[PDB]
Amino acid sequence: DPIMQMLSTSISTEQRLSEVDIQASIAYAKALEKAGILTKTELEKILSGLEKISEELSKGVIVVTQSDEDIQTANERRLKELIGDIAGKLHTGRSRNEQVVTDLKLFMKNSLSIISTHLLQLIKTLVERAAIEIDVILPGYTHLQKAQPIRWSQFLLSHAVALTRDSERLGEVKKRINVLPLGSGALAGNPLDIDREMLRSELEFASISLNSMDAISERDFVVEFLSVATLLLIHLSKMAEDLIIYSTSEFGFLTLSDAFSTGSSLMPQKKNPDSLELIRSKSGRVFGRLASILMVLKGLPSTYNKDLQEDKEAVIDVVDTLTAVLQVATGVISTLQISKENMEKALTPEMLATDLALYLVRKGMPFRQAHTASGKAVHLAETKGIAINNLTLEDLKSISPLFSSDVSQVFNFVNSVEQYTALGGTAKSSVTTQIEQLRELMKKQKE
Amino acid sequence: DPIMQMLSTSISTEQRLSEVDIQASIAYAKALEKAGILTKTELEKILSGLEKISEELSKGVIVVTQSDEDIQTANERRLKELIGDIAGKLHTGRSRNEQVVTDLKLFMKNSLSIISTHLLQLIKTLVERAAIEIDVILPGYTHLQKAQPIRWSQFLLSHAVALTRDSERLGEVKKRINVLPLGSGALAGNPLDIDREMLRSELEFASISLNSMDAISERDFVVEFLSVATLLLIHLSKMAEDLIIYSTSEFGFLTLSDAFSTGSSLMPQKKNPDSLELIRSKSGRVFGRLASILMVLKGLPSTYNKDLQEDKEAVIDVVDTLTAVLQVATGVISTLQISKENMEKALTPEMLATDLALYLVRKGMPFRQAHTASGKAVHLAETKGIAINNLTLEDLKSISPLFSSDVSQVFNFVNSVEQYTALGGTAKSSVTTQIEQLRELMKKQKE
Amino acid sequence: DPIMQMLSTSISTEQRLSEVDIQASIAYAKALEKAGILTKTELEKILSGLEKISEELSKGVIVVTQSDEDIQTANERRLKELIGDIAGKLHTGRSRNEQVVTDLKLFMKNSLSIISTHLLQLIKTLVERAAIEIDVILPGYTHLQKAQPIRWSQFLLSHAVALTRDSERLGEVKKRINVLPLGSGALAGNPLDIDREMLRSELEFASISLNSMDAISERDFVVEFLSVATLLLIHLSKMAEDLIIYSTSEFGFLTLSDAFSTGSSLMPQKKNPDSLELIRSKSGRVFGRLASILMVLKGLPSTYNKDLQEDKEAVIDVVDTLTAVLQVATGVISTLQISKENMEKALTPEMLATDLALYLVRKGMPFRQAHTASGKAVHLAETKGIAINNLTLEDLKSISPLFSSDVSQVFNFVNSVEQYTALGGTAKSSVTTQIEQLRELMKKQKEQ
Amino acid sequence: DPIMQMLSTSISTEQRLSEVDIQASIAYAKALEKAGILTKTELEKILSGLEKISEELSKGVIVVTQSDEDIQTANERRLKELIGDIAGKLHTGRSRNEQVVTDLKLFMKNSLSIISTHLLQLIKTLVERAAIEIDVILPGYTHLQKAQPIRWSQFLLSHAVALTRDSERLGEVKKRINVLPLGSGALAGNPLDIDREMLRSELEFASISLNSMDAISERDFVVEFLSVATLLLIHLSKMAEDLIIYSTSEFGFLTLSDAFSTGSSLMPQKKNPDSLELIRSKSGRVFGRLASILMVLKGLPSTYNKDLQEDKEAVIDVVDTLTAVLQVATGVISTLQISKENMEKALTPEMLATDLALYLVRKGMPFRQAHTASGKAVHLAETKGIAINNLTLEDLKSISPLFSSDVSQVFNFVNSVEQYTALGGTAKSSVTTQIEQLRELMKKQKEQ
Repeated sequence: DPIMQMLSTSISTEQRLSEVDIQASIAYAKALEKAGILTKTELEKILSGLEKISEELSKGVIVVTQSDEDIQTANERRLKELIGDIAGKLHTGRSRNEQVVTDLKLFMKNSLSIISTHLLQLIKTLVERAAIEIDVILPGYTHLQKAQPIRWSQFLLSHAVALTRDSERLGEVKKRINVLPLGSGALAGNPLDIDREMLRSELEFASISLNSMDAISERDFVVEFLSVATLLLIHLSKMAEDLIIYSTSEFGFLTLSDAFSTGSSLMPQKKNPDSLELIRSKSGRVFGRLASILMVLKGLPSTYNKDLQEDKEAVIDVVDTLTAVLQVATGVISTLQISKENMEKALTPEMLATDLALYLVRKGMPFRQAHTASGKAVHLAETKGIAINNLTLEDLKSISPLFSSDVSQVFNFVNSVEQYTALGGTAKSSVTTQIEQLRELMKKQKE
Repeated sequence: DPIMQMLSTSISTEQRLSEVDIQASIAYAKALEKAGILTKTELEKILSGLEKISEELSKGVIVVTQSDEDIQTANERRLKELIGDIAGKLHTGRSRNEQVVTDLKLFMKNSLSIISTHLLQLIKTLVERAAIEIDVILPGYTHLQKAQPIRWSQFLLSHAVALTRDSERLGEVKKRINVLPLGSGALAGNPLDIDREMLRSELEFASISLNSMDAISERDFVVEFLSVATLLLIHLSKMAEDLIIYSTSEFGFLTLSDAFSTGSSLMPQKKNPDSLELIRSKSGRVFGRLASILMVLKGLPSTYNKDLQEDKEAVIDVVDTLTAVLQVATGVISTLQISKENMEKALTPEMLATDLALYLVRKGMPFRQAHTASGKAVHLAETKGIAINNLTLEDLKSISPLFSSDVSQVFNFVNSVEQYTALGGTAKSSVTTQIEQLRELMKKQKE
Repeated sequence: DPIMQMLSTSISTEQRLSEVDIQASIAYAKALEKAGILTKTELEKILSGLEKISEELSKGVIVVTQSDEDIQTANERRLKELIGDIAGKLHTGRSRNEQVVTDLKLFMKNSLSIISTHLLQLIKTLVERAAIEIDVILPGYTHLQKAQPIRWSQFLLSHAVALTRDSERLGEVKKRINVLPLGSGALAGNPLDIDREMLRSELEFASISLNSMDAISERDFVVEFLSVATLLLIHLSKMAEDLIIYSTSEFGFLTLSDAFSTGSSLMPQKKNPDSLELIRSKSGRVFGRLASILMVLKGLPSTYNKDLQEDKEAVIDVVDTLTAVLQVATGVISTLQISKENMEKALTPEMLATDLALYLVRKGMPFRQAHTASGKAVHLAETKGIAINNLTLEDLKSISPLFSSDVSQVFNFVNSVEQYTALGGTAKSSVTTQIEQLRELMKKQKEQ
Repeated sequence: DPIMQMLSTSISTEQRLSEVDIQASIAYAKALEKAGILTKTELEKILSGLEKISEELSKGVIVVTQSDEDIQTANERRLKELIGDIAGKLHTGRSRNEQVVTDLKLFMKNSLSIISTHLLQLIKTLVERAAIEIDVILPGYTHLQKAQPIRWSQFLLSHAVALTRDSERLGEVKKRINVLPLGSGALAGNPLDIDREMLRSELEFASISLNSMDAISERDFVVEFLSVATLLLIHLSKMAEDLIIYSTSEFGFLTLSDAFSTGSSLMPQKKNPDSLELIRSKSGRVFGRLASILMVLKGLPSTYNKDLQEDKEAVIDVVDTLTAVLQVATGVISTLQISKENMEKALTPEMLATDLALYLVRKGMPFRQAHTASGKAVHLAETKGIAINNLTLEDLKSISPLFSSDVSQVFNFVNSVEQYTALGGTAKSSVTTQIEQLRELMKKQKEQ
């Protein structure tokens, strides 16, 4: 019934695992010869047959068909077509339950290396641009209200730091994914005394699963991957929100390149930050995959259950999504143009009310009291229709006699950001230190 | 308006952070003296005042009130009540934006140590019981259908292995949580050249945040904790499903102790596995917290936003949930009674059809062909109204002449499980190895 | 910027909306000529080409390519290849923002109609089977422990009742999806005084959208469908759990047919309930889609934002999933075979302990004490090897002097079940009434 | 096993259901006497005590303690302390499985009624304000880029329209919650021929549950409420996003009142839109609750399972959250002040580029080419320092000979807006019509 089969994994999804499945079968065939189930004469026929399939796949031949239950079944059918009955010995002691997780892990191993590379390039793009644009200052925000002046590079580095934690989380997930489950059989293990150390070595896993029942029932590797990817997308969704708002004509801080923007087929004046919006939307898309698999696993009994097959489509979609989003984000950041003129112009006096308060603190006034006075000063300006940096010393002294002609030094945005030299701050020396820390972090991640 | 204030964090939630907030303020006051904002005379008054509050909290005095915005505000108000205006200097350069994440991290640091301890006791309980009940064999399942015989200890260890990965994930989350954000100010950093190394040391964090904007905008530590906790609960929900099914009169494999079960106020014969059901239900509860915070963070602009305050209730609920569930799970596993008689009795012949097939494989028949023959044998039994272990050699030979009197050795459940000696399998030697690996793993985790 | 396009929807997803897009464009064309933007002659040409594209689509021809942003641009580009510059007039006053919601809504109208047909068929299957096997009695469970005897038919009907509510919810969502958004333009509306009542009538919508900004910025209709589908699958995940457990050899109440079961390429004795498992798993799958659109929508500012383009794939996936799951469930319920023998055998005496306490309540003893007495009767039985069923009158007398020889009448399962005549109970008459109410309820839901 | 009880619901949550539990017990008592389980005299006593417990509850007295499993057991235990063993008769044929769904439903009936009142008040606030400021025009956005001019009132109404659908959905959910489950017993129903029509009538439900197994095993009514609430909060998260951005100094369109704003204890110049942010954040909070119950329900077998007890805290949290969020939003919309000046100033010429292309379409030029011409006009303007608004006729002539001096008429924002008269558009007459439709729609929703 084409219907019930419509509910199982699709053709394109199964095809994506075709090569790793063949790689897994080659390792298994070799261990079977060592275990005495295959003679060297038979092993050779099987390897040659499997290489035959590997060759066809590289030629774009699609092996799996709607007739085949899955790639495992498709490759076994194809082998039998190429070499006859000997192909059936390869099935000895092997379960789809271990092949499915082995193939998925091999695929993830390969996919994460590629994702990792693109993520580091994204981080690097942010870091290198922060180095170059280090002298630029614009408003920093809390509640989307102007808070205090900060360096544009501090802003870029904020996102690089968050992405760097994501890179670290990816690495940790990779270690647990890098554990080989082949040899777990259907749930009880392998009964031929197969050499799992041999399979681990040939398939390049770091170690082998400890318990056969767990190895076949769990999808922790999937959840964990989806979770890390979701938090990564959350970071990108916040950075996209930032750039989309900064791209408004109202803010005017920057403009994306033509490559990462599109116009409107109706409104001739439009230039839209499509790339950013797309990236933001993927957070929901990836989160849905995490929610999906968590629910699929919840309350299922041991050990293997057919429900588990929902992992394949979720993993592949997220891999592809991530791989694309990352390059697009890299493209967006490296090619956007900032307006230093508008960023500078956005720097307004009120943002220095905190500095104005600290000024009084330096002269002995408790911050609580100084906070009040500074607000009173902002109020006084707001009342006479002027900026606080315009109030005369006299208007200031009427708030507090502690104000002196030196107060003028407060109304300077460079002086403002430069007071934040303590590690992590927006001062130039702190931004420089960050750039160095991230370069070393990225070096370590790459190692 | 009591209404808009109803939407902010509650009293009991703010109170849970009262002591770490005081601990954070003490560290800050000291750095402020070093930074020249406080004289030794003032620092002493402030520390004494804060100790005063620490004393009151230990006496069960609730400091925060609906009048107070949050614990930070409540403690600052209380300090002012105890020592006067000098209390206001403590606010110098400090933002609620850094205090909120600092206090939450301190709380999580403390909560994870306690959760970790209980999780290891749960793992240990599973491992120690597996050692003792190592000779017990029962049916292993896939699709909730009898698959192959496995050791009850293999089953217990399956869950211990999964919990052990959770323990490892907890450790990784703990390292990123153990990074101190105090000194990030509102978003630009601290402007007094505060000694962050000094704060890190006194508050016991492993390091300090790299970027002030990120330190105040991110809640990765929260998401990550909620995510790891969710996967942990998923594991427990599957183990609960297992035990609930095994607790049915139909399976009859085991019975929970009176302590972890309840009766019915209407049906006098009932004995319900309440504990298990409760644990299973917490997976949804904890998942909801993860979904909650992910959505709260999605698309928010830099840096701090009031939305972020939803993290506190979610973290606390999950901590408390986890802390309780773990002890209950430990209680359930250590006190339940298995029926070795019913487990043994559940071992039926059909489960050895795979072994029956392998038997033919050993005699030269390809598994594919042997699989068919074994099924034919099961079919032959099913047709004459008997068990395959009852078929006479003659009925067997009619399926395949390769069957010999030695086939009798196939119908033995101990022989069945003992063939799975390859690492990870259900054989006794493999189960023993697992017990040792987990004891070393638990030793490492505890270190 | 190819990869940027890798973030777009797939060619297959857009192809899925090809026919409704042509249909929507055909209506706008006629409304355009009426608005005087198109001569009666320019219309005939445009309309002529649209029918052509339609013929290509029906022949499997795929017009959308990797170069086309979406299906809308594909059709415009294709129509231009067919009639030249004149095809460009179709664009007057039209925006993709209104076309995507128009197209997706048309698609959901056609898909929901098909889903309803199958849903109602599933309910009927449960109802009819319930009528036939109405005499079968088996254990009822709470906490998966034997509670009180119920009729297999009560069981089948509880699921039919839940699914009937799903069907009711599906129709309510149908009404809101059936509002035309065409004419909202990019956000401000249409500046040609286009006749929306005409568009509505031709595209067969029940009414038109009240506000243009809302119409192209909202995806409530998507969220609702996904919510209703999710809850529907939750019901199915529960029914699947039930049948999967009842399918175990341990329970032995029923066995699925070979058509909805599958074997194991390793273990020759296996006969697995794949159909049920696949159904249960789609609950997570559909929930995942609901979760993504909710997140996509959250915190987005007005009006249209590119983020919204994620609705299509989620809606299509859930449509095909639900359509297939419903038919599979129908086949499962229809062809499964129950074991009246095992179901009857499962009826154990302790399940009548409540009735036993009630027996004492009728004799005057307070429920609390009666409950306690029944409790002791079952404990006295077990510790004695036998079941409360075989306990001698003396043994019962030992627990309470109220126990007379007429207590024997409590140990009858039909009687137990026949005790529940109050509406909704498991007594035969009540089950029969349910069957009639659901027959009527399905009748009422079809007539709309 | 204390900690086991730490997994139970909280004392506060159970206390929240105290009054409805007493109310439900009062109905069952009368139905019991009628069923002959209680003498007319035993009833008067039982009923007498129940009213007493009710008086304690109204005096803030907390009856549920840490020792009590839930509120139901608390009330029974309390009633027993008041009248002795006789209170035990109330238990006949009753199960906690039916009491929890009965109690929670009663609670939701009372809570939903209050939520509706506030929701409709929020919509009216948006509607009335829309009527008053109907002449205000400002930028309309897509991708957060200036699109086409719209009326501030069109904007306010788009949100009112979305919220009106939420209100419609809330009432549909109300109907399904309004079905009485009392009388389903533990799962099999009631064995005393209890009068359900009597219970229904007294507890004020619209009808009774059709199947006892379904009634105590389902939580659809919970899932629905949470779904509707979630979508409702999504609308609010979007409106909040809008107003938060419009509140920036960069946009300067409006400013919230001091009552819905808050300062910074560090930065003395801050004035933050806390109310809006708090509202946006509750979208995640409520969604989280929907997600948990869906997961709680998923794959659970029939009928009752202890897992279901998680519904209470989720339902209560969402009720209080929604009730407060709605009033806060009403105050926000009501007291915010807009800057007609800044909104008018924001109107920039390029936003009329569509109208400019349309101007050429009226003169015969094909939309595609007209679009291109308009595009060049705006690029020609920018690269020239001025806006398409100031371009000389010659400059326009340079782009297309079709540009005459009457093109000047395109550069008027009222005209731009007044172009959208087709239903749902931003023209004044259309906005006025919307105001009337919503007034009627709110009227129709109250009358039920």
